[PDB]
Amino acid sequence: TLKDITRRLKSIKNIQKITKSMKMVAAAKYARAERELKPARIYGLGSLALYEKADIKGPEDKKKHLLIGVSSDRGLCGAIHSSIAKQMKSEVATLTAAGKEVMLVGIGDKIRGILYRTHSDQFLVAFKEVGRKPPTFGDASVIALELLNSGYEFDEGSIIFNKFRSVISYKTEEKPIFSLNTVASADSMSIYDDIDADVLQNYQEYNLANIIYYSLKE
Amino acid sequence: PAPATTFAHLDATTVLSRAIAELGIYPAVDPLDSTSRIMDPNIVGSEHYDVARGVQKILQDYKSLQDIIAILGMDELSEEDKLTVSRARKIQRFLSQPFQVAEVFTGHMGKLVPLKETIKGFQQILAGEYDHLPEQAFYMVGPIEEAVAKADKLAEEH
Amino acid sequence: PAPATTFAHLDATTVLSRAIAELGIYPAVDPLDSTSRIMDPNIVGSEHYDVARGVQKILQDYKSLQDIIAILGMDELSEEDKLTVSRARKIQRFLSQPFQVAEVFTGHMGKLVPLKETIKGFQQILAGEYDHLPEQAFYMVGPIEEAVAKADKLA
Amino acid sequence: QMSFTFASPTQVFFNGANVRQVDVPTLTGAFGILAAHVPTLQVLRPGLVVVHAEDGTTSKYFVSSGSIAVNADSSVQLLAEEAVTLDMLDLGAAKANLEKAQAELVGTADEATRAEIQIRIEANEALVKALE
Amino acid sequence: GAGSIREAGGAFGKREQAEEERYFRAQSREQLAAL
Amino acid sequence: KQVAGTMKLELAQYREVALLSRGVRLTELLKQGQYSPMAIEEQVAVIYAGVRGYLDKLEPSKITKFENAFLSHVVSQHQALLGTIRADGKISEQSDAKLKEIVTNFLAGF
Amino acid sequence: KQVAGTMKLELAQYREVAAFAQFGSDLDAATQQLLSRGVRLTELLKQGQYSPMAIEEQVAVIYAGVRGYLDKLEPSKITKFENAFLSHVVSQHQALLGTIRADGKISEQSDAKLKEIVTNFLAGFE
Amino acid sequence: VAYWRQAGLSYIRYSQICAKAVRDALKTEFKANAEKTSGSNVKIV
Repeated sequence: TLKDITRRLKSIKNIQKITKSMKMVAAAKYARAERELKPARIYGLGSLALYEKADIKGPEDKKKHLLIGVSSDRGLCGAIHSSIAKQMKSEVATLTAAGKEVMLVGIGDKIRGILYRTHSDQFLVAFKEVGRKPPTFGDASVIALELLNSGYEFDEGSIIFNKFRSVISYKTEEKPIFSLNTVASADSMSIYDDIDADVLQNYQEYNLANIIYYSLKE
Repeated sequence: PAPATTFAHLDATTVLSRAIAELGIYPAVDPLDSTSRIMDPNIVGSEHYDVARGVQKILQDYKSLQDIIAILGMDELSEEDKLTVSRARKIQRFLSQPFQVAEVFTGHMGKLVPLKETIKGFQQILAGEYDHLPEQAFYMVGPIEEAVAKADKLAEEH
Repeated sequence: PAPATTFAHLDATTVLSRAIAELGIYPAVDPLDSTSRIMDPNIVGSEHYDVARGVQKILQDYKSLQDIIAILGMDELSEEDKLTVSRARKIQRFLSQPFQVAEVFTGHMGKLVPLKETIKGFQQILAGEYDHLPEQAFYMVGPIEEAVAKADKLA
Repeated sequence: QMSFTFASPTQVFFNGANVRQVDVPTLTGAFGILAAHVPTLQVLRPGLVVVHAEDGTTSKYFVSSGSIAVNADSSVQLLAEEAVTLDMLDLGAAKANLEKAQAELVGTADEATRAEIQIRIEANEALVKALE
Repeated sequence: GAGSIREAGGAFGKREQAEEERYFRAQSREQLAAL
Repeated sequence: KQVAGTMKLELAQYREVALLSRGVRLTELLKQGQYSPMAIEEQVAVIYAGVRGYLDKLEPSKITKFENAFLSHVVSQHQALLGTIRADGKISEQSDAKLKEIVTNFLAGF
Repeated sequence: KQVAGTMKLELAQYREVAAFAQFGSDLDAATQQLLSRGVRLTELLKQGQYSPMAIEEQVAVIYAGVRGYLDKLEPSKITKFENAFLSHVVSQHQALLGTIRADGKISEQSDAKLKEIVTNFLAGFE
Repeated sequence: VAYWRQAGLSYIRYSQICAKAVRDALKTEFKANAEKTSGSNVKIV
């Protein structure tokens, strides 16, 4: 039918125009994010140089585990939020199988919506308004606060994000988050100096906002 | 050829649409396809003409925004545009009206809205005077006072 | 006019499709266009009837999703939509079959599948008993055991 | 021998640079770092940060908070939350805000809120003292 | 072709209608309870 | 007329958002086997059991099952209520409460 | 010709980038400027029924448009401005309109006088 | 153990206040661009 074909042609031409405009916007936002990544990659990894040099290994015997999953509030990303959700579900199962009581955090509404149904009891805090504006250290400093003012002393932790490799390639990576008792009781932290359980509390807290900010920029 | 030839013999065409009747809006008058030769500011007054043109313009803008809504979804619209879509849906419902002859089709009572009441109600919807009321408050009502009363009842129920 | 007039004279119609043939599915029978008048539970049994109806329903669901799949890609579907697409593509490939008269231009031996084997295999693909096998393991096989064997050989 | 790394959430002042000395305002009192310095890790308070390049020239910044970590391989990582060069600040706003916070301190009565006042007080005092 | 996507019907027009109705039934709920 | 006005409104509102579960239950209530035409009182009773809430907990795949079972139940024991609804044309509050108890006791038993 | 070559080029660029409206706030400043100038010139072309304009007033209005003197004004006022400004140029500036009508062109004296009239009315506009 | 720790604060908070006051003492030539690059927009749910 000529009218059916005309209607469908019109609809699909409009779809094409809208997707072209959205691509142009996303390519504008991708720049000024690959530029803001270079300093945030030097500053972010510079936070984790200690736990690599001192070689903190984390406690393989503790029970309370925290799992932060970083995504955004917007959709149409493709396989971004699906990957993050796949890694959180896999790690929740592996940890609960060992009896470790897991709590979940979702930085972004997409990761919360994908996980709230099947994992609602395992959930501590979620966040919103990510993605519309580029993430800043004001965002990380907030997320860190409402993680410390939560009454949930996690014996260990993990953060899940999409490590950016190239315009085509990204990989879902994961970085640890050590509690105070892990860093203090480590044998290799004896070589460090003027260290008490107070300077390790301030340092751990500031490195909780340094790995949340690093994730948000990746 | 028959309707296309008839079009040039009329002074005020009213075009009913199936896409509108399937929304549940009656009468199914297509607002962006109906025409009248007395839709002239020097004839119906500048207020009537301005209200009519504003209604038609916001409905055309709603049409233009529905594509973006299909692609992006609703949550990624500008706030001016969410306001446009809200007022457009409200105007769509308010153009509906229960008829005295359709009392069997709807169970509703017939309403005969005066002209000034129509102009005033649509001006008030376009101005934002009813952004707080739901859209189902304007479905099958007469004057705008009935929309307010229906919203109050719909709230008092739940 | 000629096929449209012939349609009313037949008790069972098998409608082949060029779109289905170009996908490599042979015979190219269109599952959403072929009908029969003995497809009635009182004639074929409620099990056969329900399996056939479920196959047609899931194929129709996939056909409905085709547009969103084609433009926005596979990533924008729900998990239930992805599951029904996976099962529907497996069922599509399983509807294909090597013919004994078609060996001479494909070399593959022709399979003749009994009715109970067909009902059982499609019932199992519908129930979700092969959601782990690759969809190319159902292509050009006979019964479902050959599908499992092909999936093994692929790995 | 020392590989310095001075950064901010948005700026990298140094990266693996080979400097000779670095002065930092730790919460447990200042100290200057040279090569082979004993491994330590600390968190900063508002104050200057002076960097001595091998050529005997001295750069001065001003960090607001952050963390320092001298390591066993003589590699320093100084990560400040807000790092500004000295010339980007003015003395008037420093002294002005110091008075307002001092005013709010005598006025306040709640413990927690008073600490936040004091924190902002010492924030300014180190501003005026570091400026001139 | 301003309403071409929802005038053609089909998946992209039936999903648009569903999204609109979802959003505005949410808003009508959060508008009635505030009355 | 009474039960079908409600069913029509609910099915319209379900075709708008495709409550979702209620519209589902109703759409599966519309389905019907071939050469099995129902009486008007049984039709009314089933539309009632679907529209007054008495199906909103069952599984969709069981609805149909429930339906025929339910029908058998009524047509085995409640010929008085069905004759009442048929001869009256409408459903009085007496018949309303009677079949309320009927459907409640059944949905408990089922 | 003077004003219309510019108007045509600008409206063409606007038509090229006009699909990017509904997202304009998330592109370059050049794209947002294209969109702004395009909508200003679009509203500049609306006209009432049975009210044809003389060529001199059309030229003055398109001059105010394509020279940038409507970028600071927001779109919902353009039409209104276009009316008031017109009255102004009709009342107190018959000399410039008559000189443009007699010359057929905008000479440098005409150009400068148009410039001053436009900027004065715009600065003194509500 | 500093005083604000006895008060119940955290180095995230101590760092926010400190980084804030250092942003206000900026001259106005730099105060705007530095408040933009370091503002917070996330919202707990």
